[PDB]
Parts: sequence; structure tokens; C-alpha cells
Amino acid sequence: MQFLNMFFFDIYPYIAGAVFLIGSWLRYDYGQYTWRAASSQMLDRKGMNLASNLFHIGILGIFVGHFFGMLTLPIEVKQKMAMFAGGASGVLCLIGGVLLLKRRLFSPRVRATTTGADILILSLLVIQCALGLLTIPFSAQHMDGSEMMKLVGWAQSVVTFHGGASQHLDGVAFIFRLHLVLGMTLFLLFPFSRLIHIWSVPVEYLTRKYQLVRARH
Amino acid sequence: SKFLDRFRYFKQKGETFADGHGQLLNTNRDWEDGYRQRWQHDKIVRSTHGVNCTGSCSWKIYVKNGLVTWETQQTDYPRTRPDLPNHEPRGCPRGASYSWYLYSANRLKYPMMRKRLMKMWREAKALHSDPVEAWASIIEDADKAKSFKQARGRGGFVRSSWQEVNELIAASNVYTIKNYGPDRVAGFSPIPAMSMVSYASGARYLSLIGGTCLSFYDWYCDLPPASPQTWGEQTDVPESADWYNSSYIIAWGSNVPQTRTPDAHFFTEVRYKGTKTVAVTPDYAEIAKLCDLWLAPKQGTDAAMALAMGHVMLREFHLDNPSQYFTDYVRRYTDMPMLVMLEERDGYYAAGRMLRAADLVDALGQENNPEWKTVAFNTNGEMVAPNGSIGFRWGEKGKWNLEQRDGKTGEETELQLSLLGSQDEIAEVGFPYFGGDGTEHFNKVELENVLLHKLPVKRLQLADGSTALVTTVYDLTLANYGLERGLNDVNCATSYDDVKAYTPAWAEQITGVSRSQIIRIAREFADNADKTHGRSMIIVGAGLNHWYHLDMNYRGLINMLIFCGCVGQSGGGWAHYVGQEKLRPQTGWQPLAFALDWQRPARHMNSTSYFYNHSSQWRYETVTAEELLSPMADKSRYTGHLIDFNVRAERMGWLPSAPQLGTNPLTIAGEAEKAGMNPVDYTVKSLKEGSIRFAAEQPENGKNHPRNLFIWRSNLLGSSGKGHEFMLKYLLGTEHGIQGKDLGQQGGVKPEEVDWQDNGLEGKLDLVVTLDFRLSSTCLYSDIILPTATWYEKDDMNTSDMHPFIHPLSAAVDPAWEAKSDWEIYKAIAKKFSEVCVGHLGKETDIVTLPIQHDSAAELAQPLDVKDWKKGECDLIPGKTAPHIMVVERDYPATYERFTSIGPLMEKIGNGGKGIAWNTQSEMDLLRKLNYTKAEGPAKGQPMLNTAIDAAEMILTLAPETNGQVAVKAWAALSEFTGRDHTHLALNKEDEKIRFRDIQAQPRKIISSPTWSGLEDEHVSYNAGYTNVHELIPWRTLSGRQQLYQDHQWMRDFGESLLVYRPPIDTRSVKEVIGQKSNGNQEKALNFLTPHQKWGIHSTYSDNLLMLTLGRGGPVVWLSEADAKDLGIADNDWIEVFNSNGALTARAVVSQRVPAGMTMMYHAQERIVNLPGSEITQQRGGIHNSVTRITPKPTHMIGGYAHLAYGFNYYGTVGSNRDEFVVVRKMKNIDWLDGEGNDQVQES
Amino acid sequence: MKIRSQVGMVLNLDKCIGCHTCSVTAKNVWTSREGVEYAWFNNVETKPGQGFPTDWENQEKYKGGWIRKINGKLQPRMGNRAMLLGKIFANPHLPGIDDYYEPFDFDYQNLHTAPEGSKSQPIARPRSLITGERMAKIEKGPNWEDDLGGEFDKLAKDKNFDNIQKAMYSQFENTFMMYLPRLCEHCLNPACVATCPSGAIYKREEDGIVLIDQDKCRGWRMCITGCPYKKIYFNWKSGKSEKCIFCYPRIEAGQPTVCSETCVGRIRYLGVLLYDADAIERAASTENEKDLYQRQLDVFLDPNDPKVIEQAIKDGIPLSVIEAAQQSPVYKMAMEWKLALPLHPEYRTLPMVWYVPPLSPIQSAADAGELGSNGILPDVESLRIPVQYLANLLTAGDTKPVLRALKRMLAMRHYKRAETVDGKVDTRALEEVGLTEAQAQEMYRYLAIANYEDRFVVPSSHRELAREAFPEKNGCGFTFGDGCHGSDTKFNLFNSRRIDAIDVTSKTE
Ligand SMILES: Nc1nc2c(c(=O)[nH]1)N[C@@H](/C(S)=C(/S)[C@H](O)COP(=O)(O)OP(=O)(O)OC[C@H]1O[C@@H](n3cnc4c(=O)[nH]c(N)nc43)[C@H](O)[C@@H]1O)C=N2
Ligand SMILES: Oc1c(Cl)c(Cl)c(Cl)c(Cl)c1Cl
Ligand code: SF4
Ligand code: SF4
Ligand SMILES: [Mo+6]
Repeated sequence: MQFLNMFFFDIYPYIAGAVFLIGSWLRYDYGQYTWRAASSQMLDRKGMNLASNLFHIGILGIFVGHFFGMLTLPIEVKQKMAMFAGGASGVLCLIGGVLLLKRRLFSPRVRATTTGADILILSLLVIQCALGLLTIPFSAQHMDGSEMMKLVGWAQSVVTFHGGASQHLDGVAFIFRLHLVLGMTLFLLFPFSRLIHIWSVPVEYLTRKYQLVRARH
Repeated sequence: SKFLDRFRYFKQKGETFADGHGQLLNTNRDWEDGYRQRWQHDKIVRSTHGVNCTGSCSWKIYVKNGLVTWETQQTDYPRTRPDLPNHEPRGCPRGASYSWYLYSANRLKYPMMRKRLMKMWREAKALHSDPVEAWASIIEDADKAKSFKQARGRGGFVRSSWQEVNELIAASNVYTIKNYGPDRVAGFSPIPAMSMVSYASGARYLSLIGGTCLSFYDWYCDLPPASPQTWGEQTDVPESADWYNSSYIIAWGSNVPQTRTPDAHFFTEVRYKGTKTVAVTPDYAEIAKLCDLWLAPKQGTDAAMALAMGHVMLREFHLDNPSQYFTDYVRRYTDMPMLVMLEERDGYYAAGRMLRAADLVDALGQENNPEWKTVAFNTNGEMVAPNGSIGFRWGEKGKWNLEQRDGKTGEETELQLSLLGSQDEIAEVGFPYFGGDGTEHFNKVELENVLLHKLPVKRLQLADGSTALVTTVYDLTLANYGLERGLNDVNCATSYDDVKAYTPAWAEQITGVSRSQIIRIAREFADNADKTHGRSMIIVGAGLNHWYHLDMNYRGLINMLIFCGCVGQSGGGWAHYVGQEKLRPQTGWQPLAFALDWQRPARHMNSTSYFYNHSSQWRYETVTAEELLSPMADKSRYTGHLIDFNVRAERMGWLPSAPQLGTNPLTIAGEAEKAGMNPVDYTVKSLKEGSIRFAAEQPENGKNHPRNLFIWRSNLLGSSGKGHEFMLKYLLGTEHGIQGKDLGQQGGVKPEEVDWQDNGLEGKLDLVVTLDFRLSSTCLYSDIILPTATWYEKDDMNTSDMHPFIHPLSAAVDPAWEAKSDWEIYKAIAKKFSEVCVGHLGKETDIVTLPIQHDSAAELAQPLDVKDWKKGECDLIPGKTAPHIMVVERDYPATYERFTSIGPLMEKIGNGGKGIAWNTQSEMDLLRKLNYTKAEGPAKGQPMLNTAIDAAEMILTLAPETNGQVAVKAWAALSEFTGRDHTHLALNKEDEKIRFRDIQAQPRKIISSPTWSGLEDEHVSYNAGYTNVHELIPWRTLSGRQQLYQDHQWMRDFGESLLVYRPPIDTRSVKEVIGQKSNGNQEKALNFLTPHQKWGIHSTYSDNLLMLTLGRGGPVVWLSEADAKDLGIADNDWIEVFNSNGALTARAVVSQRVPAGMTMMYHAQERIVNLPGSEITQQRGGIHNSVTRITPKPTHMIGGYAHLAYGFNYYGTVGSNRDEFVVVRKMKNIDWLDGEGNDQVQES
Repeated sequence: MKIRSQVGMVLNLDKCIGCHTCSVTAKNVWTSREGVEYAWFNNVETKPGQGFPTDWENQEKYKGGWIRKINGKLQPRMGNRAMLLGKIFANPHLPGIDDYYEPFDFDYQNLHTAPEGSKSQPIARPRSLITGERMAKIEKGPNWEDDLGGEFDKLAKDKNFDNIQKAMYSQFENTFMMYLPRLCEHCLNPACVATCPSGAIYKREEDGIVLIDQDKCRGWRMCITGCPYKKIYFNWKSGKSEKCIFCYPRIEAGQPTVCSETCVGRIRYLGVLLYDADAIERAASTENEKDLYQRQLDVFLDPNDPKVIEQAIKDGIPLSVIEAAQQSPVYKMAMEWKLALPLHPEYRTLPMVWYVPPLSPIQSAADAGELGSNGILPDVESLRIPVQYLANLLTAGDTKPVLRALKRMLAMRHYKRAETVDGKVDTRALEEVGLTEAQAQEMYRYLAIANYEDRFVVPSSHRELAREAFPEKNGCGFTFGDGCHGSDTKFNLFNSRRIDAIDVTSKTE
């Protein structure tokens, strides 16, 4: 158990992290043609508007939350925000995700043209989001943010390369352990799935001149 | 590194532009190589398409990664004069999709054989070491024979090998020839011009062994019998570049943009030069989009409009204000001044045969063929036999020309046109009128069945002492059109508004076209022609030519052109375009295709009579000869079934036969020997006695039907075969969908020349072998399928009527899988045959019947009437009152050595065609050098024919169109007949010799040849009839001129001595079945038209995914919105079309451009793709020819009479089909009959 | 003032025979792959009709092109930059596969492999290329309305019938149809470029061809909505968008596009147009949409004007391009004779593929008619295709430029008929339309004779300029996979070097 603990929370996060990064770089340099969002909308427009927006607006709320939450307002106030704001986002996300999954599996045109990786990655995010929401009642048992303090302590030790990060997790509820592992696993699988589209969020567009012309080159 | 490049973000920004609306970037663009590398390819090869489109377009075949990937048109044709558009790029959408076939899911890769037939073949071979005897054991067992014939079209094909199928084929051919006769083996392949050598391959094998070569031009109804009637020419027309020289064009029943695609620009571009164009089609067709005026007569009634136009033309340009150009033109180039004899009737007269020199006392000083020379009056009232009539062609020389000269004194003369004003009296002549007859679907105009007209006549004192009244073709013609000439003819028009025998007011009723349009266009057209000296043209197609009365639609258009002097002038004339009939290097190709270099003659057969007979479509005939006779004919002298008229035509040597005699013709010689007489005499005596009979008399007795059939470059059972269900039942022996009862079951009248039996013989064909590159409908119903090379995998040559270039098909890569070129397939068959026949057939003697041939002296057969030797009306004289009876020796073991070498007859006898011959020794000498020679065996020392290229070089070296040396000898031979020099037409190119390798580098223009009547020149475009008019060469007709008057007994009695309006016929195919098998939805009778489709060339490309995707995904039928709405049909609904002949299933295309009353199922969508089961037959739905049936016309059976004499594809019955009506209804149950459980039901 | 050049195209609809050869060759070469089997870069539509995709001309429905806001500024109809990003998770206007057609194939192998003893004749049924499943029925295709295929009430929903009393055209005698072949317009103010969030679409400087970079495209699929001609097709398999590339691999060396060289009707002309890129926004944002046509003509520069010639040179236009521009058939048809007009100028994209309107047979009338100003040939007022329909298609509803084009074509015909039939000079029709005899004869040379060298005047794109053609000539095409193509920085993780480059530097300067 202690062995599995240091593995998953002291070693594994660096395996996943190194793979995430060098895999992203290598696929970017050697796989431009494979770097796309892989829209399936044209093949079946039904329910995509509701589902994709629920899913994306939800998962993006959580991403902002998770990011500034674990990597930067007393702690218990943040926990309160995480459960209510984060929880609501998680509900939107999960509904969107389940709808997208039902579609990917049962809409003939989408199912016939999917890759295995698309089913796998989506199925894992639906589990991860379900897991995420399931931790809410556990955090509720500790409204003083003591659980959140453990989780953030671990997150911060990991990203600053301070060893012993797993100690911070002493006594946190099991469910948080699962959520942390599946989440890291998602990073490990990231460069080998459609998730690479995330790197490409088109921020530059907001300030770009409309017409583009490329010179002889 | 692309990732690191992202940091040069800032560095790659160049200047902005348009006030900040734009930004120039200096960024990497290497990714662009991705599309560059797709375009790149290994090489391009020149090739073309061996399909029946008339396109004849040269393409660039791109090979990439060692595979054929796509094609784009070649654009390097020799350019036309500066004042004419060039031909490039040609092409069409069907052609652009051909590359799809090479590796597609429907490509035939290996020889295939029906499983049941393979299991029996192998079991038979285990018991009979000799394959002929193994075949005997299967075919002579009724149960065995039937087990494989009923499997036809029912699955079970298994992979075989070339060795296995070649042995079976050879064994079956030997068995058949040995036991029934060479003529029980046959081959069907069409249009050799699209791939000369490929056609020649099977034809050559068949011809060597004595099998029958089936015709195609007449069978497909592309042959316009009106052409041989008027000109004594199968078909000769101006090239498309010549349209550009016209200043007034009517596209009549010709959908130029769709069916003459690569040539359409000449039509769209000539408009910019000020040329006016008019479209005449019942629907709003693609051709209408390109014209200045759209006229829409009721389909099938065009002849009426043409008659009214002619009326106006004669009225205004010949009578009221005589056109100098027109008058002189009809005086010199038509039979108008010729004299017609009047026959006494009860109270009036009928037009009889034309007066011959032989009729007068001194025979007009005419000693040679006086009964074959026509007579006119000169402007000085004297009688004369002018130069050029058919009697001057044979037995003498130097007078067969159109010089206006006296055939006796050789002095210049001038022909008088009308007797009006110098007649001894006015006689009343009756003219037939059929405009009051017709079905309920067409408007009629009642007058009288016989219309009396006052004609100026002149009594003459004949040679036999009797006296007779005569008039000119001209006068008879003006009367027939209803032109009042001052004699106060009550049946002549007093104005264009007078409803009479044939006015603009009259035609408006019949056709629905406004009389003022008829008048205005007739006028514009004649005025344009008068001003330009003949530059008015009519482009005409199957929209008019596929009606039962195609001859009336054509003679009507043709008379318009004649009266305006347009035939024979560049920019003017009759421009008939249908299938690709013009194989330009004709006399170079004929010996190769029919083995005339080795044996003469071959066994040509006219296919319409052949299938009417053998697929037993006559057992269901509903049309009677009686109902087609002139009301002025003796009905009693024309009794019998339409098939009886064919049998009589055959025994009189008018039309060919197949099988020929009721006895194996390889056995006749043996019997003649024992009886002490030479074969010819023994045959004639046996025929007079009845010990030997023409096989046509007993087609079902078990020995008189074809048994082996070769099909290649054809989809006979899915495209061209009219009466599809009859072919399946009678030729194949399979389930069929015929809905009606035969003559017997309806207790009708049996024929008088042919045996009758109530249970007709079925499954006649013992072996059906089909060569193709895709599994077609015909392959699906065959016994053996042989994979053939596509057009991009073999060498061959192609020519067309549309342009003057000869160019090649080439192999871009060797044939894929186990495919082989047609040439190699037949060579291998000939080779196996040669060994398999040893011990069964040796050096044999064959008795072959040959009909009397047009363009041979024998054409001068029966000059004044029709005598049937079998009726004792005359003696049986082969070559005159019956067919020639020829002896042909065949060396069966030497078939392969012969097939693969150019025979000795080219040297011994020579070469020729179209009535002229020449020496061809120097060519044979050249050929020994180009093809090398046989080192030993039967053909030692002769040039070789091993490869398709050797065969092509033979075609090029022998023909006058491709070898200037031959062209000069050919024109010299012709000069002997005419007495005028024509060699000047080719002297300037005498050194020209077209080579196969040179045309692979650049298509080459051919050389002016006597085989044709237009010129290949740098200053004048090719225009049919140009040589007759300008070189004074006669048209090959009785009179030597364009023949407006058809005086053959049968033409007179069937009411066609002069053109007349004839309403569409009643096939009576609908009233006996409509409502008999209701599915609960409304049914309605509609006219079934089958114009040619936009998404295929016939059925070729019909299964092509590109064409299916641009079309509607499979078989569809077009209906007007009103008919569809009446029937509850929405666009794309499944529908069923059916009648007595059978049924077809398809989806509807609903459209406003289709007029109510007609439906169009564009010509051929065939039977292999997207067709559900039929609710009428409970079988797979049929095709468009499942609702048609062959009905011949007697006038197309006339032989032994100058221009009306036989020629392979020159004359014969035609496969007309437009008069057909069908019942249409929405389908209810859509069952696919495939066990897939995926069927539908259409509500309501 | 910044001069740029582009090879423009003019299609003479008067000569189009609606054969689709152009569409089949284009498909064989560029879009026969799975993912774009349903995509027809060049496609031909019969009008009246709604086209491919269905009703693509309906911008209220599809949101293509530009709008001119009240403040005078241009904005994509799809939305401004933030509105567009806000639609990225699911483009609400995106056309679905069914707006094109469900691509299908047939089970031909069943004809070959059907078992012995089948109860009925075997047949090949349709199967979807998207799902691989049996299709009970084919219900649509890319050219489903070909030749008035469908009920008039259905075809007449054609957006071009706007503001026209269309009932009379449902009468058999008033029937009309024409063909509209189309490809990408390679616009001066492309809406696709402006609507792509990743900046993957660009206009090439040297020749104006507009491309979607296959490395950089991220599959946001907003460009498809942005293009008002609906000429960008999503490749459903690769997840990236693709479009007509104006055959740049051929144009680059001076050859015509495949769909141009293969045009059977000889209706396509390719010629250089010089344009002032600095004037693009100003012309595209003119207030009245009926002025966009003339405002675009105003951005085209006179290639024989020494002022333009010196500026072109200064701005880098190759000499052979200037020279081709001087003999450009496109410039003669669009600028001098005024025969060619833009396709839907109101989308404000400044399209570079123009069209000469078609003539048509005369309309139905009480009698055979009278000789008009053109004698036995038609007068423009008698043509059966309603001129307002053509104007909705080409001139933002203004019939004046459409009538001038047709009238001029008819005048040429009248003048030539006088000459070739009557053997007389008659410039009356020409005078009426403002053409001189020399102009009419030149129009005739290009439109009627139309020699190959006159239909296509395509100069080289000069791939040697600003690049290194020598090492590329020596090593292009050996696709072993060096991993170094596509970036300017030489560093690469696989420690490799470009095969078509020289890495040993000269040390002798
Ligand atoms: N794309 C393509 N091209 C091909 C072929 C093909 O299969 N596909 N086949 C070849 C061959 S072998 C032939 S025989 C011709 O193409 C037939 O075309 P054509 O335009 O002469 O006949 P069609 O029978 O199609 O009729 C033409 C039009 O005439 C109208 N029409 C039909 N019936 C009539 C009538 O009774 N009277 C008048 N005045 N017009 C009528 C109709 O618009 C039709 O399309 C030729 N090239
Ligand atoms: O999802 C989260 C949200 Cl929303 C907040 Cl606010 C904080 Cl603080 C943390 Cl840690 C997570 Cl994970
Ligand atoms: S199919 Fe015929 S018309 Fe079409 S491209 Fe080929 S040869 Fe030309
Ligand atoms: S090939 Fe030319 S004529 Fe035929 S549809 Fe295409 S553009 Fe029109
Ligand atoms: Mo034909």
C-alpha cells in the first residue's frame, strides 16, 4: 500500500508529465496532419449543439477552477467555491459528456467513423467527471478545507519538484486518490488522443487582421 | 522544428495592406508539396475509347505508382483552317470516368464458368477423353442441357482457367459445325470503327470456320433506310467542323449537347458567326438551351411538319418566284425530270414504275441494260436516256456520270421538269393518304384514303405496241404536296390556311406546331439556302430515326434539303448522327475482319430478321402487313404474317439467311458427287424439288436454330436487345416476364411460309460466351465469361463520322489479372480449335448462300416487278431471282495459321469495295517487310498477323484512306466507270502512308477516297455528297440521281413511292394487360420513349460509380408532373412500367420539361444495379427493352433492285421502338428477393 | 497602392453544354479519397434549382459572406471575432452531410459471387460510404436536380427567383433551364480566410490562389460557414477542411487548371488580372451592393499603362506575368467588352471567377414573330430566360450590366451574319451597343474560334524567385521521411537534415 502510494503520487506524476510534454512536442513536429479537433458534427448534427456546449462550457469552468485553485481568499472559501461553482460546472460537463458518449456509441454515422481512442478518451473523462462530483460529499465532511489543503499541498509539491509530495495526502479520502490517478492518466494519454486540440485554443484570432497573404517562400 | 518555428511569430510579419484589413506573412509553405505530389505521375500514354459514342476522342492516360490513375484529353489534333474552331479538347463525362473500371469492384479478372456446367464438363471429360465427345454427352442429354441453361442469370459462377474454357469453347464449336453446320455458330459484335482490330478478332475466327457474323446498324435502328432509298448509300454525312460553314441549322430530334458532346462547340460557336439555330423536340431538351427558337411538335408527328415546310418551299421558291439556284439543282441532281408510267384503275390512275429506255421502240438506242436506264424529256420535247442511270454502271463504261448529256448521242441535253404546258391531257391520279388513321394518342385529320389530283400527262407509243400515259416525278411531287397549279384541283390548297394534303394549317392540327412558325422557318431556311447556295443544314438523330415510320420522317427532312440545293454543298445538307458507323479505312479493314484474304464470301446476316426469327418474337406479332398497304394495292397479293415476307425475301436473294439451309451445308458437296452433279446444280435442283429447304421455313425443327453464340463489345442482353423477355425465354431457356399470349394461344392466323407449333422451342442456345472487362447484364446470363483488356490495356485503332482523324487505343500497362485483349482471346480460341477439330473436320467444302449485293453487277436483278420462283413465277436463277450459291473450301485444321497470316487472295484476286477494285501487290510486299512472314506451315511466306499492331498495319497499308498509293489506284478504278478523271483527288498525297506508331505520336487526317463522297481537303471541309455534285459521280440509285420516287413494286404497294405522312403505329401491347394484376394503385397508358442517356453511352458506364453518383443512383424513368400527380407518384418513388412484352422497375424523375402523355427512360440503364423485384412478374425487375418487341417493316426487306439491294449494315429490317406504349403505376411492395430481409412498402 | 497578380477565370455560360466533364476529371484527380468522396471541388448545377449543398445561396440560412455594418465596417455575416469563437464548440450554421448527399457505392461483388441456385437474378444494391450499411434507397446526390429533375415548386425555391413573379415559368411553353458550373472563386476579400480561427487559410502572394494549409488547419470548421459559395468541404475522415486549389501544381509552370483544359464546351478562359491590394477593403465595403461590381472593376489595373507597369515591377511582379497580363482574355471580357460579370458580388468577397451570361431561345408569343432590330436573329428583349433572374445571380439584382452583355453578344452575331451571309458591312447593331468593328472581330476571335492559345494565357508562378530552385531540382521527391521539411529552424529532435538541401557550407565565401 505504501509502495503503491509512492508510485502513484511521487513517481507516476512525473512519468505522465514527461510523456505529456515530449509526446506533445514530438506529435506537433512530426504529426501536423494528425493535429485536429476531429469534428464529427457534419455527419450527425442532432443534439450536438446542446451536448458539446454543455460539455465544453462545463469542463472549461472546472479547468479554470482546478488550475487557479491548486496552483496559486481563505482556503475554506475556495472549497466553498469549488463545491458550488465547480459542482455546477461538473454537472453541466457530465450531462454533455454522457450525451456525447451515447451519440458516439449509438449514432450510426458517428460510431462507424470513430477511432478507438475517441471512445476511450471520452469514456475516461465521463468517469473522471463522475468521480469529481462524487468527491463533493466527502469534501462536505470537512468544510474547514482540511481535505482541500492536503490535495493542494500535493499538487504544489509535484509541480515544483519537491520530493515527498505523497505525504501531503496522508489520510485524504480514497475517492480523491482515484480522481488524482485517472486525472494524471488522462495527461499520459493526452498526446496520443484528440485532446491535443486543447493546445490550439485560437486566442490569436481575437486580435488578428482579417486577410492573410503568404509571400513567396 | 515546427514547434520552434512558432517563436518566430513576430519575425514573420511583413507589411499590412488595405489600411489594416490585411497582413502579409513570410511563413513556411512546404506543406504545399502534398498536393503537388498527387498530380505528379510516371508517364502519360495516348489512348481512346472503344465505345459506341461517335466521339473518337484521344486521351492522355496517366500512370502513377505503376497503375492507371486518371485521364485528361489530348489537345494536339492537327488544327483546322484558321477560319474554323479547332477540335480540342473533345471529351465527354462518360469518357472522363473510364479509369474507374480498371481495378473497380466490378472488374472481370478471370475466366468464369457456370458451376453446374463446370461440374458436368469435368465429369464428361472423365468419361470421354476427346472433348468433342465429352460435349456431345452433355448436350444430347435433355436433362443435362437443361440443368445449365436454367441456371443462366441465377448465380453460381466459378473461377475457371483459359485452358479449360478454351477447350470447352473449341469442342462445342467443332461439335456444332460437324453436326448441324458452320452457320449454327454465330457472333454478335457492333460498330467496328470504335476498335477495328478488336471487332476483327472474333469476326475473323467466325468467318474462317463458316459461322455467321451478325449486323448492327440496322438492328440498332441507326440505319436510316431513307438514305439507301434516296442515295444508294448506307450513311455518309458532313463532319462536325462543316456545321461551322452553315448559316442556318435546324437540330431536329438530335440532342447535340448530350449525345454529340465533344462536337457541340461547333454548334454553339457557329452562332457567333451569325448562324441561326432552331431546336425541334417535344420536350424542353438540352438542345433547346442552345438555340434561337424551340419548336415542340407532338412526338412521332415530325414528318407532318416537314411536309408542310416543303410545301411552302416549293410554293414560294420553285413556283411563284423560281430560284435559279434551286431549279438548276433539282434539274441536274434529282430524278424529278424522270418519267413515271400511269396504271389504269377504276375511274382514275395510280403512279406505276418509272419508264425505262427498254419501253420505247428504239430502246432509245440503248443496247446495254435498257430496262435499267430511266427516261426524261429534254427542253425540246424529245425523249432521252440521260447519263448516270444504274444501267450505265455495268456492262459498259464512261457514261455512269452526272454530265447532263444524252446517253445515246453523247450530246449535251437539258432536262425539262414539268409537263405542265405541253401535256396531251390531264389525268386524275390517286395518292395515298394516311393522315386520318392513327391511335387515340395522336391528332388526326380526315380527308380521303385516296386523294385524286390532276396531273399533266403525255400519251406514249410503247415498244410492244401498247400505249401509255406518263408524267414526271416532279409533277407527281407537286401534286403529292398539294400545290395548286391552275388545273383547279379540289384537293390542292388555295392558301396555307386551307386544310389540305399537306399545308401549314393541316400540319398545325397534326403536330400542334403553330402554322405561322412552320411558315416563317420554312421561309427563312429556303431564303438562307438561296442566298448562300445551299448552306442550310439539318442535324437529325434517333429522336426521329427510331420510329417505325423513320423513313417518312427522313424523306421529309431530306426533301426540304433537296428542294433548297443543300445536299453536296459545304455548310449544307442532311447531317444524320447516331452510332459511330464510319470506319474510314473500310476496304483495308474488311478483308481482315471477314478473312477475305483467305476465303470469299463470308456469312453476313441482318440481325433484326435474325432475332425476330430465333428469339421467336414473330410468335407474338400484332402488326399485319395488310394494315400497312396502300389503299390502292391488291390486298390479295400480299397475304401472310410479316415473317412470311422475310422468308420470301430470303429465297429471292433479297436478304441473307442464318442458318441458311435446313441441311448441314458441309454435307451438300458429298451428295452432289454421288448424284453425279456439281454442288451448285445439285443445290438448285434440290431447292426446286424441296429435298433441300431454306432453314427459315422451319426455324423450330431442332436443326435450324443457332447453337453457339459469341458476344463481345456488346451488352445485347441488357442494352440493345429489343424484346428482352423473348430472348430470355427462347434463346436462353430461363424464366422470363412476357405477360401476353402468343398467336397460337389467341387462336390467330398462322404464317403461310413457316411451320407453326403451339409449344415453341425454348433454350435454343447451347453455349453463350461473353467477352467483357466488367460483369454486365449479358455476362450475368452467359455460360462462360472471358476477362478482356480495357481500352487502356490494348492497342487498336478508332475513327468516326465526326472528324477526319485516325488515332489509337494503346496499352498504358499490360492487362490486369488474367485479362487478355479481344485479339489474343480469339487467337487462342482459333488455336485450340485447330487442334481439337483434328479427326472431326478436315479440308471441307461448304455451300454458302449469298444475297444479291448492292454495288455488284448482280444488283440489276428484277427490273420491272417481283417474281417468286417458288410460286413458279420464274425460274430459280441464283444471283438473280434467288441468292448466289457459292462454294467455299475450309481447311479447319489450318484455322489458326490462317487467322495469323494475311491470305493469298489479296494477291491472287486483289482488293476493293463500293463497286470498284484494284491491284494491291505492292501493299502485300510492304506488309511482308513490316510484319515479317510465316517461316513454314500452310501459310509459309505470307505476312504475319500475330499482334494487334500487325493487324492495324494491315488495315492502314491496304486502305485508300490511309495509303495515298492505294487512294490513287482506287480513284483510277472509279474513273473507268465515270469517264472522268478523279485521280486528281489524291495525287497531291500519293506519298502519304499512315503508320500505327505515327498516330500514337499525333492523330493523322485521312485521305480523300472513292469509298466516300466528301473530301479531306485543306480549303473545303468534309461534306457528304460533295463529290456527286462536284465531280459528277452518280449516286448509286436506279436513276443515278437523288431518288424522290421509289418505284419498286413493294414500295408502290406499301404506299411509299412518294413520301407521305404516316401516324405512329399501334403495337397493341397495352389493352390486354392493363388492370389484370392490380396492386391497388392507378394505372395509365403513356408513350414510352428511350432517347440516349446522359450518364452512360448505351449501358457502358451505367454501372460506373461516377456516372451513378452524378445521375440518380440507378435506373430511373422521367414523367411529366401532370402524369406523375395523376398517378400519385412523387419524385424518386419506385414505379413499374409494363405491357404485353414484359415489365421493368425504376424510380421516377418528375419534371416539367416532359410533356404530358410521354415518358422517357433514357437509353440504357440495364439490369445489374439497384433494381428491386417486380410486382407484375415476381422476378427481378426488367429493363427498358423488357417492354419492347421487334416488329419488322416489309419495305426494309426489298432486295435485288439497284439501290435497294443488300449490303452488311446497308439495308435490312430495323429495330424501331418509339411507337411503344406502356402502363405506368406507383409500386406498393418493394421486395428485393435477396433474402436480406430489407424490403419496404410504399404507402398509399 | 500595392500591385499583386492572379490568374482569373471567365466561364462563358452561353456556351456551357452542362456536361460535367470538368467535374469528373477534377474528382478523379483531387477528391477520390475516403473523407472527401462526397466533395466536388468543381460541380455543375442546373438552374432553376437549389444546388449543392442545398440552397447554398441562402445566406440568411447559411450565414456566409460579409455584411457591411452601420458604421461602414466589414464583418463576416457569421459574426465578429468573439461571436465566432463563441460558436466553436458546435457551429450552429454548419451544413450536415445530408445537405450535400450521403455518399454511396454498390455491392457489385454480389453479381460475381451470388451462389448457385439463387431464386432470382442477383443484383447490386446501394451501401453507404459513411456507415458501410445497406441503403434501402438512394434519396439524393450532388446533381440530383440535373435538367429540371424535380417539381417546379421545389426547384423554384431557387434563391435567384427572389422578387420575380415566378408562376408563369411553371407553364410548359415558358420552360427554361441553364447551367452553372462552379468552383472556388479565389476571392480578393475571401470570407473563409477571415473566418478561420487558426489562420490556416491564406491567399498566395504571387498568384492569388487561396489555400487551406493542411499542416496548420485544426479542424475548427467555421470557414465552411464563412464561405458563401459553400466551396470548402470538410474532410470527415482527416478532420480538416479542403477546397479547390486552382490546380496550383499546374498553374505554377504555366498550364491551365484540369477543369479548364478539360472543358469540352471550350467555355473557360484563364488570364492574369493585376489588382491594387490596398484598395480591397474600400471596394468591398462600398455602401450600395449594386456598386460592388463596378468597384471591383476599379481595383483591376490596366496592364498596358506604363504607370501600372513600372509599379508592378517595383512591387515584384515578374516580367512574364506583366506580359501575360497584357494579352489576358479575362481582362478583355471583364474590362473592355463588359461581357463577364461576377458571381454574387453582394457577398462582398470580390470574386475572381466571372461569367458571361447565356443567351436563350426566344419566348413564346402569339405568332412566329417579326424581324426585330437584329433581323431574323433575336433582340435581347425576346430572350426567354428572365433577365432579372440572371441579374440576381450576377449583378446584385441590377439588370443593366446583364442586358449590356447579352445585347453585345447578339450585336456581334448580327454584324457577323451581315458579313458572312450577305457579304456586307452592317455595324448598326454594334453602334447601338457601343462596340466598334475591331472590338466585334476580336470578340469573335476569342469567343467563336477560341484557339487554345487564346483561351489560356497562364504565366509561370516562378518558383525559383526568393527560393533555391537548384537544390530542390536535385533532391525533391525522394520522400524517405527526413523529418526536416516544413520548418525554417534547422534544429530537429530526430537529428536529421533535409534531403533537398545543402548542409556543407561553402568556406570560400
Ligand atoms: N451521352 C450519350 N451520347 C450518345 C449515346 C449515348 O448512349 N449517350 N449513344 C450514341 C448513339 S449509338 C446514338 S444512336 C445517338 O447518341 C442518339 O442520340 P440522338 O440525340 O440522335 O437521339 P435521341 O434518341 O437521344 O433523341 C434526341 C432527342 O430528341 C428528342 N425527341 C424524342 N422523340 C422525338 C420525336 O419524336 N421528334 C422530335 N422532333 N424530337 C424527339 C428528345 O429531346 C431526345 O432527347 C449517340 N451519342
Ligand atoms: O475545481 C476547483 C475550484 Cl473550482 C476551486 Cl475554486 C478550487 Cl480552489 C480548487 Cl482547488 C478546485 Cl479543484
Ligand atoms: S466516351 Fe466517346 S465521346 Fe466520351 S470521351 Fe470517350 S470517345 Fe469521347
Ligand atoms: S466541361 Fe465545360 S461545357 Fe461541360 S459542364 Fe463543365 S464548364 Fe460546362
Ligand atoms: Mo446507335
